[PDB]
Amino acid sequence: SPPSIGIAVILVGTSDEVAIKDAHEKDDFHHLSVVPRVELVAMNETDPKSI
Amino acid sequence: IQMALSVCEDLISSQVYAILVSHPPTPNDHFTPTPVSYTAGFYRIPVL
Amino acid sequence: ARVIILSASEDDAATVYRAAAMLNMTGSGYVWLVGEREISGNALRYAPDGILGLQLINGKNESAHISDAVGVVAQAVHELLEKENITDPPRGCVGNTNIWKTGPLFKRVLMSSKYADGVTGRVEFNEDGDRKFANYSIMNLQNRKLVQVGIYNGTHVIPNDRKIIWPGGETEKPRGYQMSTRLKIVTIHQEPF
Repeated sequence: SPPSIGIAVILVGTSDEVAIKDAHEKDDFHHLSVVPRVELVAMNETDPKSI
Repeated sequence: IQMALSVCEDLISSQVYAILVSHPPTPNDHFTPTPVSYTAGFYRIPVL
Repeated sequence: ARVIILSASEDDAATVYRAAAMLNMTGSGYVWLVGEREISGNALRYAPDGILGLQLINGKNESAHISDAVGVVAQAVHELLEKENITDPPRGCVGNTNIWKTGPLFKRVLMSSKYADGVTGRVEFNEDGDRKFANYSIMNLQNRKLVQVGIYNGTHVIPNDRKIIWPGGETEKPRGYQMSTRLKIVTIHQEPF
């Protein structure tokens, strides 16, 4: 109920994306009840205005 | 954030050779060269 | 020792001035010294007498600085147009993130040039990108009002004429040091000594 899991992982190199999402949901941490709502993004040639 | 966005928009629309930055008339004399120092600095352009 | 060099925020400067004035410390022979921020604003109100301070000759004239800046960038641009193998400034902050090839090169010319005549004196840049050879207006708190006494040219100090007042009257200059004739010796047990 107290999630506090507003996390986000963003990559700008598009390196090992499949392995990143595969291990993203692989282990449970019930001792730290967080409801891990995560996100993802792709490379966009990170520029000041773009970033 | 708005100043950084407008700085990027200006350098996009002006391709400046050198940008001058002033002080704000709303005290807090530390946030003046916050946006232009690192926003219009990615291309290594002189700032005054 | 007597002299007390200070540098802090003006809001904190008022509090430390009040704390110093609480004790019988500011006066007699305890000559102070401060910068420029902690001498203006509210900090001047709680400051005591006998405060020697600092002040730039030209720090608020925006128009003169603008004119000098535009002149120096114009002269640098005119000096660097004769170069070769140059690129145009990048177009776009939205979909482009690179480094201008001619960016750093400009540095090697913009801080290595002379402005010659200027309304704010000569314009020269140290090897950091900062202004050097400034003129400071030495200042003294006389009768609860600021008054100029002495000025700086950048290299040597120039006392104007009017007499500065050290804290608590006593127009004679204090020595700035004393001697504590109450030293505490130490020993250790020994038979014959």
